[PDB]
This record gives sequence, structure tokens and C-alpha cells, in this order.
Amino acid sequence: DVLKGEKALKASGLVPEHADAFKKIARELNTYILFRPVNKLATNLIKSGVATKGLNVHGKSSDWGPVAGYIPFDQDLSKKHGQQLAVEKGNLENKKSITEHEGEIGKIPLKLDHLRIEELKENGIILKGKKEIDNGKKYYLLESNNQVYEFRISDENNEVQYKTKEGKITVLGEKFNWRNIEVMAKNVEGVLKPLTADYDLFALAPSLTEIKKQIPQKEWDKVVNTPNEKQKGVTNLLIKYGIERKPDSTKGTLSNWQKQMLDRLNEAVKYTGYTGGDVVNHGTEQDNEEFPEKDNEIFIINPEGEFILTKNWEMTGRFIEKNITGKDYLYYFNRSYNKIAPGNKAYIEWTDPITKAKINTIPSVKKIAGYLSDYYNSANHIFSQEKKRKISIFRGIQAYNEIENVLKSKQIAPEYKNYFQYLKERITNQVQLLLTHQKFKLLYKQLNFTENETDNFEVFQKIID
Amino acid sequence: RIDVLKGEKALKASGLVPEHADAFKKIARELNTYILFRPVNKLATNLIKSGVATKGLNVHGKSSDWGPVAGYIPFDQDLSKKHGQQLAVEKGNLENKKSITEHEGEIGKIPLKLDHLRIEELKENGIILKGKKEIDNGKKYYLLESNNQVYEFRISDENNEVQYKTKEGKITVLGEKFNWRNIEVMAKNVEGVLKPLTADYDLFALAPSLTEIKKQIPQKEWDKVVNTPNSLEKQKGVTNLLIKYGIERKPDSTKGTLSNWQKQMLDRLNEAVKYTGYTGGDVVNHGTEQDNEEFPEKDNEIFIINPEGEFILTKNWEMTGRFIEKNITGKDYLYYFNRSYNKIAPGNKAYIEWTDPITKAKINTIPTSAEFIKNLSSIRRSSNVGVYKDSGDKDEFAKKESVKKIAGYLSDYYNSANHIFSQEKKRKISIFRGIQAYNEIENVLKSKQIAPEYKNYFQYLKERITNQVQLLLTHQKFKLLYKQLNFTENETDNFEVFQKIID
Amino acid sequence: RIDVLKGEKALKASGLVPEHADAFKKIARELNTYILFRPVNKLATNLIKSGVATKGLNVHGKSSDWGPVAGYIPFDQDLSKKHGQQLAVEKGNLENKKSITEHEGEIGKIPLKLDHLRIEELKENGIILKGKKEIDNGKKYYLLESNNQVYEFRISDENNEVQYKTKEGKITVLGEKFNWRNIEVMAKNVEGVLKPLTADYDLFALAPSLTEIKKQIPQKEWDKVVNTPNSLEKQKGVTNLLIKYGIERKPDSTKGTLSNWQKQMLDRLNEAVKYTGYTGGDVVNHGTEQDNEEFPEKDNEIFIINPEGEFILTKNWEMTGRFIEKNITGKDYLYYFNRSYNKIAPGNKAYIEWTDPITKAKINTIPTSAEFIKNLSSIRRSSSVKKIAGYLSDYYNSANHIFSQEKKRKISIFRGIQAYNEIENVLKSKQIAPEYKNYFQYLKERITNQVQLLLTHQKFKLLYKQLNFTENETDNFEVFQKIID
Amino acid sequence: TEEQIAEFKEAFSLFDKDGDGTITTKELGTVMRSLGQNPTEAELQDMINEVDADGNGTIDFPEFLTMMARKMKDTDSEEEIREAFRVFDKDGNGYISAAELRHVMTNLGEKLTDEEVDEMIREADIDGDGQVNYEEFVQMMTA
Amino acid sequence: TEEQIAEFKEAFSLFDKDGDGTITTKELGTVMRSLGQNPTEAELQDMINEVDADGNGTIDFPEFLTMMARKMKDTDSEEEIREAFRVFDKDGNGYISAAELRHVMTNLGEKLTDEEVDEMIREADIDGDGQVNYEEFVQMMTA
Amino acid sequence: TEEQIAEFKEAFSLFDKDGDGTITTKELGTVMRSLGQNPTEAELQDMINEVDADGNGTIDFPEFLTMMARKMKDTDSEEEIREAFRVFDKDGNGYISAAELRHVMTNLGEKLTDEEVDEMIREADIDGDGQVNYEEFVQMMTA
Ligand SMILES: Nc1ncnc2c1ncn2[C@@H]1O[C@H](COP(=O)(O)OP(=O)(O)OP(=O)(O)O)C[C@H]1O
Ligand SMILES: Nc1ncnc2c1ncn2[C@@H]1O[C@H](COP(=O)(O)OP(=O)(O)OP(=O)(O)O)C[C@H]1O
Ligand SMILES: Nc1ncnc2c1ncn2[C@@H]1O[C@H](COP(=O)(O)OP(=O)(O)OP(=O)(O)O)C[C@H]1O
Ligand SMILES: [Ca+2]
Ligand SMILES: [Ca+2]
Ligand SMILES: [Ca+2]
Ligand SMILES: [Ca+2]
Ligand SMILES: [Ca+2]
Ligand SMILES: [Ca+2]
Ligand SMILES: [Yb+3]
Ligand SMILES: [Yb+3]
Ligand SMILES: [Yb+3]
Repeated sequence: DVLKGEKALKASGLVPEHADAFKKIARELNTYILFRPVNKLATNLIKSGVATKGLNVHGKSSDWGPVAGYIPFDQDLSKKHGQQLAVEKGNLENKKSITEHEGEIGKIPLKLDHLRIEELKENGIILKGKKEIDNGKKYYLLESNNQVYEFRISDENNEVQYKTKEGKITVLGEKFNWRNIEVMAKNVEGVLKPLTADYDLFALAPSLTEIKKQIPQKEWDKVVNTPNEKQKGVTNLLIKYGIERKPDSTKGTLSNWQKQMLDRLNEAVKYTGYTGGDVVNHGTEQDNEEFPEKDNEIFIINPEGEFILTKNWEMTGRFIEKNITGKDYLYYFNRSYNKIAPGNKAYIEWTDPITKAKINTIPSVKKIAGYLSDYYNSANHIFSQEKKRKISIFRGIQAYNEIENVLKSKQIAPEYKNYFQYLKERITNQVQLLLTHQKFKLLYKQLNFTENETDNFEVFQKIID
Repeated sequence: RIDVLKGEKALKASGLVPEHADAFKKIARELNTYILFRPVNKLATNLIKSGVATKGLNVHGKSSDWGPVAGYIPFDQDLSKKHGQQLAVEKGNLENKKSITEHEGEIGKIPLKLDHLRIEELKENGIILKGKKEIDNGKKYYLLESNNQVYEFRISDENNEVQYKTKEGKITVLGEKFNWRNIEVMAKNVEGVLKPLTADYDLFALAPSLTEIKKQIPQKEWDKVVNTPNSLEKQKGVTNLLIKYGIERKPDSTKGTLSNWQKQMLDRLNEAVKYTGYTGGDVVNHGTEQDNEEFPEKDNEIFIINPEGEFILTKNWEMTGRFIEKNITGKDYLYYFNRSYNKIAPGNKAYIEWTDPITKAKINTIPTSAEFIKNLSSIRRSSNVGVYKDSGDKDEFAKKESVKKIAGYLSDYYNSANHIFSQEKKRKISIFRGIQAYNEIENVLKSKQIAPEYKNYFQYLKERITNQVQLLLTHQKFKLLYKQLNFTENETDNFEVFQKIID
Repeated sequence: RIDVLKGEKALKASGLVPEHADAFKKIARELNTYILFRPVNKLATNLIKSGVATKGLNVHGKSSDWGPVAGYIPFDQDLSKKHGQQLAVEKGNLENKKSITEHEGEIGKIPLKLDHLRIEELKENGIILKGKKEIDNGKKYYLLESNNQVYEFRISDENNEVQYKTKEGKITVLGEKFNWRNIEVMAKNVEGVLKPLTADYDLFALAPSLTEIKKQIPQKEWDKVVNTPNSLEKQKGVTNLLIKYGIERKPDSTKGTLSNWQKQMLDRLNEAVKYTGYTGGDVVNHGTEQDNEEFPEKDNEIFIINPEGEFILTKNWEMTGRFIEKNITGKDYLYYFNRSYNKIAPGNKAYIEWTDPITKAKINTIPTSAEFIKNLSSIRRSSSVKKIAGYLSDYYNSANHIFSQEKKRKISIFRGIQAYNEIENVLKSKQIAPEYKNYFQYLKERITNQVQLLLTHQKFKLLYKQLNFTENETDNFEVFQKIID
Repeated sequence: TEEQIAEFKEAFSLFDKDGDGTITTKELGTVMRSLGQNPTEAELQDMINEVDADGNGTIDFPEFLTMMARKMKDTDSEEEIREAFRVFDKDGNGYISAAELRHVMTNLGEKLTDEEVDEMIREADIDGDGQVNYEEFVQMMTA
Repeated sequence: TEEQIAEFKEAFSLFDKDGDGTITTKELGTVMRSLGQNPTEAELQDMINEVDADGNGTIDFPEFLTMMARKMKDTDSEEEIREAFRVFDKDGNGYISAAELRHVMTNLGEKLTDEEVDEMIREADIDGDGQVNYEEFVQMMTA
Repeated sequence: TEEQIAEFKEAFSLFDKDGDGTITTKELGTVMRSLGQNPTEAELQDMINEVDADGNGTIDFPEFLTMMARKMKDTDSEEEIREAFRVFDKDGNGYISAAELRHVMTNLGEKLTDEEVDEMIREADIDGDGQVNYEEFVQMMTA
């Protein structure tokens, strides 16, 4: 239950022409292109060629009021209007961008041209009207269904200003008469150009066939051409030109292959007439382990040049497993998932197989010492496939009571026990599949452990028969 | 008379399960000990009675007191009773997240299910109202209405799973909005199956009778202490035992920080409710609130069960203190209040005040060579630090009149060697000893006010000093008897003056 | 010409007690020095006039500007102006909490006592109104109303003690909810008794005239400097005298960070008020805002008392900036603006902008050596030719004081292009962290503007082609001279 | 760092007959094979000869820590391996199949015979369950 | 702590006219005790030659910290004792009287006579007020 | 600040054909010189002879980073100087002119001739443009 065609687009925020231009890349490179939501009020700005913010500007874009579509200096004018702490954190980020990146990033007054006003009139964002006259200047009050801020725009230069309605106090303990709406801008050939929202890639799914291409034909043969230890070849080969990512300088953590894919995306938009420059500046969300973003909708462009939109996280996961992670395509998910993200402390859950099927094991007076915890013995590659599941089951039952039935030893608290007891349950199925593959309480009595393993080793080896 | 609730009325406000309360009257009466409980989420009582597992210190998420999840520990803490509070809800979720991860396997989260009965209890409690039938993508749910204005709710007919979403136009304190999603609750791993958690019975404190802690002492060491010569050894020996089996407590792996008799009182309480039927496990999972020094909790109403088996319930902090002062700390019962009280709790930065008799008398009490040299340490934090010698800029001086002689003359006030003398002897020698450390300070206030108000500290010592001096004097028959003494000569020429003045 | 308030109208906006401002005039005139105050809680002015003590730095609790406690520093910081801001209130209470503890005995808290007179003042001030009586536990209490719907206040009849509680339903910012409890106010100890506290006049700045600073300089150190053969050692020793007796500030134990002449100023100011009858002690308790580097306060209305004893009140931060420039800073008056301006304040993380002339010229001047490195370190936050750090160290070679302007220019124009080259090649390790590409690409422009400026002063891409690629030789400097001629 | 060290203070105790946490080069290769490693007899002294200019035979924990210090360098690339495994497992069951590995292979340009594949799986296979799980798969690169 | 450790180093400069903060073993006791301790002439000579053996026998801050960081580990009982005092003080005046002592004693099983009780009080009583205040109670319970 | 050291570090990475960063006293100056510092060639002797008398003459880092911790304790007037510069520059054009220099000197009590201030400005002018900018003012004030 997703969305497709022009409909999925009308909700992706992406600019059609660019969207369209992306199909070509999706097919050609035969890979999936997934994007996060893109500020809708900023979609037209991108089309008009406004610059998009890179990782040097963490400020929050706005989706209401005049500043709609830009990165307000005053974060309380961003999508985070209200949310006292949200506003602040943003503000600090702007300040950092403005100071830590002097000359690169800056802030300029907001000038809504003639066309833009019209657009915001359609989106029912603001409504120009009543003329004003104060310090001998001509201003037009820009109307907004907001109750906290009262705006207006110069007629002499088209600058937008904003204060606070009658004794109406704002979030961060403030209040102020006609000010000026500053916006995050980057330096473009000496002049400061205002910024907008970029196109953030949720993830990129490249067909393994393509990941091969990425690999150097000569270096691949080195281990692929019947050297036969061959699997380890194609893997440690697939890892580099496929998995391994690395921190960049402007794009967060990205992979070589991805950088290329990136450039294609940007180049693609140019052919459309986009002057602003790049519109895809950083790595995929899947590498954003610091501050994971869980978005309800993810615009997806399949290698068939089609448009698909997810409606909820749970849904995106299915699509990714049904068409990507389970369809020969190279994929991986944000390592922070199913864990507490170090930055924003986000706990984003994602189906992870290595757990789904987690019913296995792994890390005088002789009991602590000896072979009682090495179930995984590499020297099992020679032992016939039968003796495998045969000696295996034993290695398991071997640990059934390694030093396990020490449960009621004394007072051994809730996890340890509930775990060794659970671990027990695991070994149970792990050994079950073995027996059940081709055959416990079906007949565990025939398994009496009192004598050393080397003793029953013979008894058991025949018990199953 | 202290305006505290009694019997049923106090019980109802207590939040404890009535049966559980009664079942406690036994331990209170029997073990002659006062039992004090902190408030218990009223919406949890029926969950506890019904045998819902209680949460331990491994789960800090806050309980809810509204909506379909009332009484439970909601993963999304905005559904907790902390709803709306952007910061609380945050500390909430993050705490719930560590519980799921750090103690993985032991604590998890499951979907909320409101059985037929619970939904009924909630309607009566006037919490939620079973709404109309709704059909969504095949499944059939009944809406669950609540005067909430940020969340819409509904329950499944198939499995009874309750769901919630943001209302149209509304936003979440965390700045979120989303469509129908199961409401998750904090569960513990009970025999491999995850069972939902609810509120426990957090003890505010326990006041056992002194005679009761006596039994805590092995009838041997009590002997090796009573059967001895020196009374100064008998009394000192007894006191130290009291501390051992009554006052001392240590941090436990799970119970937090309780004493031994406390761990027993717990085992007792838990077992008592087990008898009544409680099938959830323990109902009291950790030590008293008096050992919660990092994040103290100031509760207006404290439920109390006295050793007479009666039920009490203070209305406000001040009242609790009074009750505890008249019936416990003033009637031969072991008691000690939270150490962070009157201080700034390290964690929650709470500043909870509490009457400390000691302090009440610190006024008319001479400081100690330590309770001095230490004050001259912190009063050194509000100034830099380099060389005590030559405190100024002028290198033509590097000392102060009566510098350290003050501390010395202080400990000389508290000399154990005074037991060989008589009261009258001690009084006199002490009164004089008081005027000694006084003069030495009096003088230090006559050179240079060097530091802004170190002089404020010395105008203070002299304040206390005087009170003590006057105190001892008022036991026989200050400034008036101070101008009769001269301290420009020497120790061997002044003492031989005061000795007569007294009479 | 800047739209600013003046006289009476400016006074009423200062929050300062009239007689006190009137007293300050004399002082500003007497020591030809501009005295600029930050805003003063209006609802504190009477309190102050009344004789209520003001607060020092040992009390960071914010003052209230509403409710029956208006003017005082409530223990419960939610009753203060910082009402609502869950964090400011939390930090307020924390500060108030520390003040009670960390300064046990000197700073305490006490029940608010709204006497008969304050009630009237609050009525006229449109803050609260005494309402319908009400007995409780055998005691009389008149409900004090206010446009606040979170709390409800009441006052006793025996001790005029005010009490508050949460209004049913509403929840305190911190999430509390209680009933009738006393309103506690921060207080200091006075001869043994705890006395309530109110706001203190906070100086935004003290700009004395250079002539006023000289007096600070001992008539010896100055003479020694003035009378020196060397011209440079003199000039320097002259600036040091200025710094040491004028600019230099030091941390005091209770007055915050302020200079010694500023300390004198404070005393003068407090001595001034005490003479007009004020009895609460000091009314000015700490250095100027320009030293509040940790928690800078960007106020819109600064009250100014210029050397003529006149009253002025700027309307906005920019206007305040103009006034300082056209009447103080570029007019023979010692002045220094908060060092945290144009940067992110450490404590409150504030970014208050201010016009620094030095940056205006950064564009044309070329970086020194330490400026090259201190931009390779601070630049190494978001992440082998040391010849550049050297060349720059040559351009600013303090040995050029023997050469002539004609000469200096010549060698500076060279030493400069030397860098514009050792920097042009660095831009040739293919690339390197593109965040460094712009630094040099900017530094190049910074060197271009500099040389091309030293040229229009005598005779850039052209004169560059007169390249001296020559690997290692001074012959470069030779063909150089030949180009100009 | 914690997780970066607690990985030793949790195993350097189950195998040590010394009430002071001081073992010997004896179990040196025993603890390591219990921590995930699998060094050969050859690889034991050859390393405890340089950094260990002492050679007393009795090694405690302080020496044990400093040892596996820079050891977990490139060999700590388990992350990419784990993500690699999820690439093979198409059905996300937790194990790799023949049709899977074969599929993955027949997609990387290396057409494998319906015979060779089954050979590979069995190579790293330990349980004989006709599959390979992470616990096993990891062994493939740990060696 | 920032205060606990800021007191020893603080009282250190109370009687050390030498600059190099090198107090003598003679003025040591006058310091190690001028503060919350009353050790015997033994420790003054028992540890003065252990951590202090540079010839003369002088003492500096780092050395003082060593000594203080020793028999100042169990002295933490200060808390418990304090609480204990509060137990005897029934009326809560801040002083233990000859009649409350009888209570705590008898209730703890140890029945005593007015003669005996009144004796213990006087024993702990130092200023002769006729009762025991915290300060007194502390010494008598520790020293 | 931590940046301070981060800066001094940048110095080494520049000229250090040693690797680990152990430049001797033969290039020590080549560090502070191009890093805002003009200490006497003499003080470089006794200092690099006291904290660095190991008999190797190799200045790693602490021997530098730490030794450095001294000058920036008194002459750290870097702030005041920048403050003073703004005082002279009345018009606020970033440079100190003869005229401006006059006013400051005049107002401080020292009357000068339009010939002198120009002598003073010229003596302070390094790039020979007739005006003194912050950099030059620092040179003039630091050196
Ligand atoms: N590949 C990545 N590597 C590191 N961090 C990343 C990566 N992708 C995203 N992030 C982190 O996520 C943050 C969100 O991106 P940002 O550009 O600020 O948002 P946005 O998608 O433009 O949203 P607005 O429209 O501005 O709200 C930026 C960065 O801290
Ligand atoms: N005896 C104790 N020792 C240490 N910490 C304690 C003790 N008693 C309480 N605490 C601290 O106080 C915290 C409050 O308990 P908690 O279980 O979170 O509350 P609760 O009483 O269940 O309240 P909710 O109904 O969940 O709001 C838990 C723990 O960090
Ligand atoms: N000279 C200074 N040195 C150090 N800190 C300073 C200085 N001047 C101001 N501050 C800082 O700014 C803080 C603001 O002063 P404070 O006394 O709290 O405000 P106030 O002006 O009385 O405002 P309210 O009336 O309480 O709102 C106090 C102190 O941390
Ligand atoms: Ca599979
Ligand atoms: Ca297998
Ligand atoms: Ca008493
Ligand atoms: Ca006494
Ligand atoms: Ca100028
Ligand atoms: Ca110049
Ligand atoms: Yb982005
Ligand atoms: Yb609890
Ligand atoms: Yb102030």
C-alpha cells in the first residue's frame, strides 16, 4: 500500500523535472534511489535554482510563513516553530555555521520576489495586502494565519520583516518590534545567496551486477579465476567496492561508488537547467549513525524509472526487504538502528535477521578447563556432513550442562539464570533442527551425563541410531 | 492536633491495595515498627491487586495516570503522567530505551492490551470511554475517548491491543505527528514471557522500635559490650551496635541502598501480600526514600501504618515532619532521614528541607578546630589560591595576629581530659576557653578586613562563641564579664583573673 | 541623526530611581565619562527607592516583574520574569538553590511581606488587586488577583505574608502542583536579620575620556615613557600605560570582572546614592556588561548619561552601536566592547554582533604567521610547505624600521608575492580537504588586495607573470626591481 | 574506553588458577581462542618477544591488555562482514542457502556449478544444517 | 573530594613557615590532629619514616595526601554516628540529656540506675552543660 | 583553551623531518618565531637545558607544549592590545593613522608635532603604507 506516479511525487517534495531526470539514472545504473521527505515549500525554490544546504548548515528549514522554504536564522521561524528547545538547538547550529564557517556560510535579509509571493498565495501560506507607513517607508503587511508573529515586506527592496503581535510573547523569552527575517546563505562568487532544502537520500540500492563493474577486472580475476577460500575472495571483494564507507569532507560518511552515483544525480539536474549547483550534498541516511532520522514517507525510484512512496516506517522496511535486501541488490541499514543512536539518542528499530533467527551459541578438579565451550571447532570441515550434525548435537548437549545445572546452586539472579535457561532453550532448537533434519524430550533419557564426554561419546554416537 | 487523615480515608488516598494495607497492619503491630509509604499511582492499585508485576530500579520510566494506559509504564513517556513536559518525557523515553537495551532480555516492551474488566475499571474511574466501531484496512477497532487533546485512541476487537495517534492539527511535545500505532508498555521477562509492569510500593521510610532492632543484635556481642567496666566504654559500645544493626545500610545489587533489617522488613512485606494472593512477585522492590540521596522525592502525602496497626496519611511535607517528630523520632524508634535533605541532591538538584535538631542548636554551640579550618577552606573557593602567607600585595608583612591560635584554642575547648574534673570545673574552664578563641578572633577583626567578608565568618564564630559562653554561665549564677579580662599580657597572667570574676 | 529618547522620557524608561540618576549626572560630569546602564526592572525602582537592598553576584536568581512578588527575587523562579521557560526557571532555582547553600548564612530566603504601601504601588502599576476575603484555619486571607492563570495568590492579615498555589487543572512549568504555600524571596543577612532583595543597577558600560584615564597613570611612569630616545619603545610603553591603567581588567571576589578605575566608579556611584538617602547599601554591585563574557545580555534599551549630565536612551542594539561610535568610540573616550561579541558566548551560547574595525581591514591586510597557524588549528576542527608561515613572518618583519616607505613597499610587495606563490602551489596537491582550498583561495585574495594596494601607492596578475620560478635564489628579487624601475 | 576493554575484564577470569588475575604464557593462546581469536602455536612467542622485553613467563592483566591493544585493528572490520552476510541471506532467515550463495555468485560474474556451491557451504558449515549462520559465516573471515 | 581534598592541603599551610610546605614531624601531630583526628604518638613515627625518608624527615602536601588518604577511609562513619545522635535526642533540642540516655539504654535491654546513667552523661559531657551535644557525642564516640 | 595546544601542534607538522615530532633546539625557534613569539635566544638555553637535560636534545611535545605554559600567563595581553588598537583607530577604518596617534598622545598629555607622529607612524609602519594595522600594532607592541 504505497503511492506511485505523479502522486508519489506530489508528496515527495522532489522537483518533477529533477525527479524525471532521475529515472534515467535509476535505469542506467540499475539501482534503487530512495529519498527522505523534502520540504515542500522549498521544492519550488529549488526549481527556481536556489542553493541547497550541505552538512555545513544543520539549521532547520521552514515550512510556514514568508521564510517558507529557507533556513531561517531565527529557528523559531522554521518547521520547529514552538518547541522551545528545538528552536534553540537549531539557533546554536546556525550560529556555529556562521562563525565556524566564516566566509563560506552567512545570513542575509529575506527578500520575497514578485513570483514567490504569488506561489505562497497558492499554498495559502501568506497573503499580501494592506499598505503601511512608518519611518517614511512603504511596507505591505504580509498576512499569515499565525498568532505569534506579524510580518510585512518592504516595497522599496522587497525585504521581509517581522515582530510580535500585541503583547504576544514568543517561545524563547523574547518580544520585539519590526525586525528583519535573516536567512542562511552561502557564498557564491563573493555574493551571498540564500539557501533552501537539499535532496536527502534515504539510501541507494545498487544491483550487485553494478557493484562488480565497480571492481577492477584484473584484481577480481586474482582471486576469482579458479584459485579455489574463494568465497572469502568475492566477499572481501564485495566488501570494499560495495560495503565499506568512509567519512568525506562535505558529504558525511559515503562510499566511493556512492560519490559517483552522487555526481550523476547532480549532473542530471543540471541538464534540466538547475543553476544552483548541487542538489544532493551528503551520504545516505543509512550512514547517518550520529543523528538517525526516522521518516514516515520515503520517495523511491526503482531501476525501472518508477515512483514509489512509503506511508510509514514499518511499510518502508517491507518494500526494502521485498525488492532490495532480498533481490540481489546491495543494501545495508544504518548501524545505529536497534540501538540507542549516540547523538540524538534515537532508538530506531529495523528487522535484523542475525537476531530473527538467534537460536544458536557462541562466546585438581577439572570442569572449567577442557573442551566445554568450543562448539564451533573449525576442525569440523573434514568430519562428514553426517558426523557434523552428529558431533554437533553432542557439543550442544555437552553445554546442556557445561556448568549450567548450577541453576539452583544458590541464589543466582534473574538474567544469568533466565539466560542460561534461555540459552538452554536455544541450544534446544539449534540441536532440534539437526535431529529433525533427518532423525531431547523425544528421548533425552537415553542421554545420561555423569561420566566424561570421552565416555558417553561412544554411547551417544549410537543412541541416535 | 495534627490534621492527618485516618483509617479508610487515608488508605484510599494512599494508593496501596486495601487488602495489602491491612495485611501490613500485622507486620506493623507485630514487629512494633512504623511503616511509611510514598504515594502510589492510584490508577495502578487495581493492576497491582490484579497481580500485575511491579517495576524495579532497572525501569525508571514513569507510570501513566491517564488514558487507556493509566497505571502502566508506557514506552512513549509522553503517555506517562509526565505528558506535556518536553524535558521530562525526554528523560523518560531515554530511560525506557536504556532499560530495553542495557538490561536486554530482562526488560522489554510489549503492546498494551486492555482486557474486558480493565476497560470497565477505567470507565468507572472516569479515565476512558469505550467509543464507536471503526473499521480500518480490514481490522475492526472501537475508539477509546479521553479528554486528551493531542492523542486519539482505539482498541482492537481481535486481540485487544490499544492504539494511539496524534489528533488532526495537533502536535506532540517532541514535535511529532503520526498515524495509528500500538501503544507500547514496559514489560519484564517473567519465565521467558514478557509481562507488563506497573507501579511498586516505594517505602518512604521505616521506623522500627529500638527494642525491635535489639533482636537484630546477636545475644553475645551485646553481652561483650554490657558486661564491661568503663561506662564510657559501655555506652560507646552500645551506640556502635545500634549503628551496626540499625543505622548502617549499604547499596545492594537491585534493592538499591537498604540496610539488613530493611531487607527483612521487605521480605516480610512482600510475603505478607503473597498470602493475600498477589501473584506478581514483590510489591516492594527497593530501599526506603531516606536512602534516595541522588534523586530525592518530596511527596506531599505520605501514607503511614503505625505499630498500633492504624492508618495515617499526612497532607503535606510539613505535616509528615511533625508526625515523624512526635510519634517516631520522639518516642524511642529507630529513624534517620535522607542525607540529601537540606542539601542540594546531586542528581535532580533537589533541595528538600528537613528539621535537623542538631542544627537547631548549632546556634549556641562553639565550632570545632575542624568545623573551622574547613569553613576556611570553602571560603577559599570564593577566592583564588596561591600563598596563605602574605595574603596581600605588600611584602612587608606575612602573618596575622592570632592566626592559627584560633583553631588551637578551639580544640582546647573540646578536651576529653575534662572528665577527671567536675561540672563546675568544666563549665568555668570551658567558659574561659570560650573567651579565649573569642579574643583571638576579636583581634583578627582588628587588623585588616583583608577578604571581603571572611569577617562575616568571624563575626559569626564570635556569635556562636558568645551563646555557648553565656550558656555555661547560665548554669551557675558575657561582654560585661569580658571587659574584666585583659588579653594583651599572656596566658599565665589572664587565667588568674577569670577564676574570681565567676563567683 | 538617530531617533533616540532623552531626558525625563528616557529616565522613565531606564528603570532607574530618579534621584539616583540625578545623582549620577554629577558623577558623569565630574569625571567626563559616559555612564551607560542596562535596563532596570521597573517594578523594582520603588523597591530600590524604598531602600530595599540590591543583589550581588552571589544571587543569580532573576527578578520578578509580575504577581505580588514583582520586584523581588523569588526563591521559586517560576514567579520571576523568566516564567514559563522551563530551563531558565530550572537554572534559576538551581542558582537560587546554590545561593542558599554555597553562601549559607550570607544569603537566605524569607516569606514575602507585602505591606499596605506596596499593595497601592502594585495597584497603580496594574500588577495585582486585593480581592474578596477568606478565612482558613482561623486566619484571615484576602485573595490577590492577577492576569496569571497558573497561580493564585493570597495575603495574611496578621503578618501580611503572601502565599500562592497552583490553580486547579493548570500545571507548573516544572510540572509541580501544590496548594497554599508561602512565597519565599531571596534575601541577604543584615546585622543578623534576613532582608529581602531586589534588582541592582547593572552597568552596560563605562566610557571615560582619555583625559580621565591619564589621571589614573602615576606622574612618573608617564614621564619615564614620554621621555625616551627611541620612538617605538616610547609608543609601545605608551600603549601599555593605556592598557595597564585603562583597558586592563581583573576578576574581583564579589564585584565580577572589572578594572580598578571601574571599581572606583562603582564606589563613587554607590557613595552618590547613599548620600541621596538610600539605605540598602550598594545599588551598583558589579562590573559592566562588557565583561560579562560568559552570559552576555543583548538589551534593546541602554540608558546613557553622557559627560554633560544629559540623559539618553537608545531604542535598539544597532542604535546603541551607532551612539557609541559617533559619540564615544571615535571621539577620544576609552572604550572596549565585550570580547564575546561577534563570537558565540561560552555560557548562554549567545551570538551578539558588534562592529569591529579590525575585521573591516582583514580583507586587505595579509595574515601574519600566528594568524596562519591559528587558522590551521581552529580550522582543524572539521577535520608540507612551512615557507608560507615564514614568508608572512617576513612580511611583518619588525626589522623594516631602518628601510624607507619607498623601500618597505618594494620588499613587502615582494615578500608578499612570495607567499602568493608558496600558496598557489599548495593549491596543487591535486586537492586536500576542500575546506582548506577556500582558506588559501581567500588568503590569495587577501594577499592580492594587499600588494595591489602597495602598488597603487607607487606605480597584480600582470606583475605576477614576472615570475621568478628560480628554485633557490635571490636573483628573483633582482628581476623584480627591474619590472618597476 | 569501556566496551573497548571490558571485552577482556570479562574473560580474563574464567581461565586462571591464580587468585590475583596473573596468568602465564601457558593459557596465553587459550584465552585468545576464547575471545574469538584462533592463533597458531607459531604465533604466540613471535609476538610476546618484542613488546615483551621481559619474558618472565608470568603475565597478568596489565600485560594482557596492552597486548591485544593494537591487535584489534584491521581485524576489527567485523562490521562490514556482518553487513556482507545480510547481502547473501536474501530471505533474511538468518542463514545462507546454496541458491543464495549461488545466486550472489552468479550475479558477481562468477558462474558457479550447481556442484561447487554445495561444496562451499559445507566448507564453512559446522552444524551440517545445510546452511551458514553469522556465527559460522564470521568464521570464514576470522580465518 | 574538591572540598575534602581542599581542606588537608588547606590546613597544611597553617603552621609551615618554610615556604616549601615542609612541615616537621613535631608540628605534624599539631596538624594531622588540629583537624578531625587524634592519632597516637605512634603513627606520628610509624608512617613518618615510611613514605617520608628523604633524610631530614620533612613533609610536603603530596606526602600529607598519602597519609590522609590512608586512615581516612573508615572515618566515613561520621554519617552514621551523626544519625545515631539524632536517635538519642528524643525531644530534638540538639543535646542528649541524662534522661534520654536511660531510654535508649533500657529499650536496648541494658537497664541502668540513675547513678550509672548520670555517670555516662557526665563522662561524655565536656563543657559541663549537663547534657551531651553533637560535638561532644562525636568525640566520645570516635576519639 | 585546547585550541591553543592544537595550534602549537600545527607548528610541528609543518617542519619536522623527524616524524614522531621530536625537533631539537636547532629548530625550536623556527616554531615560536612563525607562531607569535619573540623570546631571547638566551632563555632558549637554560630552559631547554632544565626541562630538557636528558642528554639527547630531542624536544618531543610535552617538553614544548608544557614549557610553553609560561609566557601566555603575563604577556597574554593579546586581548588588551587588540582592545587598545581599537582605541587609537577613532574613524574605525582598521588602521591607526598619524592623526589618530596624535589625538591619543595629545589627550594623554603628550603634545606632538605633525612631523613627529609621522616619525612615530613611519617607525611603526612595516609594509610602508603610512598607516599601522592590527598586525603591525601587534608587532610594534609584542616585539
Ligand atoms: N551521510 C551522512 N553522514 C553523516 N551525517 C549525516 C548523513 N546524512 C545525514 N546526516 C545527518 O543528518 C542531518 C539531517 O540533514 P539536514 O541536511 O540537516 O536535513 P534536511 O534533510 O535538509 O532537513 P530540513 O529540510 O532542513 O529539515 C545532517 C547530518 O547531521
Ligand atoms: N532506597 C533507594 N535507594 C536508591 N535509589 C532509590 C531508593 N528509593 C528510591 N530511589 C530512586 O528514586 C527513583 C524513584 O522510583 P521510581 O520507581 O522511578 O518511582 P515510582 O515510585 O515507581 O513512581 P512512578 O509511579 O513510576 O512515577 C528510583 C530510584 O532511582
Ligand atoms: N562584570 C561582570 N563580570 C562577570 N559577570 C558579570 C558581569 N556583569 C554581569 N555579569 C553576569 O551577568 C549576570 C546578569 O546579572 P544579574 O544580576 O543576574 O542580572 P540583573 O541585571 O540584576 O537582572 P534581573 O533584574 O535579575 O533580571 C550576572 C553575571 O553572571
Ligand atoms: Ca536465507
Ligand atoms: Ca550451518
Ligand atoms: Ca535531648
Ligand atoms: Ca555538654
Ligand atoms: Ca584609522
Ligand atoms: Ca602599514
Ligand atoms: Yb540534507
Ligand atoms: Yb519504585
Ligand atoms: Yb545585576
